[PDB]
Amino acid sequence: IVMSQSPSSLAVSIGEKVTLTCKSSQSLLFSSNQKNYLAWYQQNPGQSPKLLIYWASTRESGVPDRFTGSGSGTDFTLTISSVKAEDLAIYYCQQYFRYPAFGGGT
Amino acid sequence: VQLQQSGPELVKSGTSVKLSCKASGYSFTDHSLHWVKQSHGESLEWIGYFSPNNGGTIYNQKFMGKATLTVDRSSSTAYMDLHNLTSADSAVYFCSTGWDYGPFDSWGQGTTL
Amino acid sequence: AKLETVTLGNIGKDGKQTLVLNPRGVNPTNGVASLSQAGAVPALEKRVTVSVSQPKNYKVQVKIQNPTACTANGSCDPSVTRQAYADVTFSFTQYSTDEERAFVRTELAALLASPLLIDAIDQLNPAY
Amino acid sequence: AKLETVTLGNIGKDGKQTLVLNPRGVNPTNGVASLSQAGAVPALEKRVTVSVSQPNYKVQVKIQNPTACTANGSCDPSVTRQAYADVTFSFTQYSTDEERAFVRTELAALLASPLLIDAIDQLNPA
Repeated sequence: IVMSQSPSSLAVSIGEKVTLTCKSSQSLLFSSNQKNYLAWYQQNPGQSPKLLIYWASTRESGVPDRFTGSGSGTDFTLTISSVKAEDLAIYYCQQYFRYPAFGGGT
Repeated sequence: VQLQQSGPELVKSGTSVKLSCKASGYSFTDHSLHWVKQSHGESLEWIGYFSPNNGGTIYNQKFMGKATLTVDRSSSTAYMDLHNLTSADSAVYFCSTGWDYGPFDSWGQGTTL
Repeated sequence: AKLETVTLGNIGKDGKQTLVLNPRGVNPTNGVASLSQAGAVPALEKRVTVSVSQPKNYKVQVKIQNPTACTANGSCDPSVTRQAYADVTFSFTQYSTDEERAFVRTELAALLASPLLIDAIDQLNPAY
Repeated sequence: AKLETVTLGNIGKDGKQTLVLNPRGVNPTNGVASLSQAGAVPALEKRVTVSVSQPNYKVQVKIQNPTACTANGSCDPSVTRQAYADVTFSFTQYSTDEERAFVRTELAALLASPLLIDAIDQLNPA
């Protein structure tokens, strides 16, 4: 599996409804019931990253409501609801069934 | 559940190395301890894990030669060695934990090479 | 409906675990299909059984059985301490169209995630 | 928790229906909590009864869906046929919360699997 994500850099400063797009090269409906297997991680330049969304549509406990995502068969997106002073830095994406594989940038 | 320990190992040449990850607060009964590597720059890529219920020796391709994941269950610690160090030893090697097939929950700080 | 490996996702209290379970054939005596998890020990694995009967009405029965293992002193092979069960039995009649049966199945499926049941099952507090 | 109005969304064959149901008291004889849809006719009402026992804890959920039909030469419709459903959990005394939650989620997720949506809708053995 290869996870090709939107180009490395963006250009949004403040308040803008900016969306992050991810595209896979294989179907991610591994689960028998229709549940996607993506997870979105954001890594600050200093320390280890944190988990934000799993199943591509379920938020993780202790995460603000800005981060929301929608999932299709292989064309997923992450729609942050406006950006504050510190919501920057790399936003990694990952499929996590069998052999995991990251990919992408800011 | 938290996991930590590292050590800024600065040894040179391809002799050997011993990185460790003292995980606490959880048992290896179902969980898997991944060993994702971040390299330097962009896209950290997975390096293997240790799952007692899935074999515990699943290694990523193109990393089979220089990886060895051995886990001691007595003190609940996981450590790995890299046999040859020529240019693979670049930057941080994170230590990860999670469910059997679930996402990566919490990562401790990584060693710096 | 040929038997095949079933990978249930989003299972667990936190909605993070997932389990793969594979078939183990059908019993010729009563036609009860069986599936189970590859737990490396036949006595300590979670199992599911499904069986639909024939008429004067149809009856679908699903059983879930999972044990909890323990390592008691004085022995080396872990035994079975406690055992959790689950039973389901639909009793549709002959003249029931598929829409009604699907409605029953869907309301049962979504009733096990409503705030009433996820509380009355986790903490065993009766509804009052 | 006390009984309250329960709404279910994405219900049906295509997941385009919504079922709202409200409590109808608690029977003191055997401690079953009832719920039903506001169908405007007491006989033709989808109902759900949930009851937990006290010791081997046992949890029983019973679902009844009757179907109506226009009676020939009469005005009041009668229950032609009823669809039943039953669920029986049998957790023991020492079972923790995680095991019971796992069983409940297993039954809730497996019931929407491709195997069960064919075993129940199409009535064909696995």
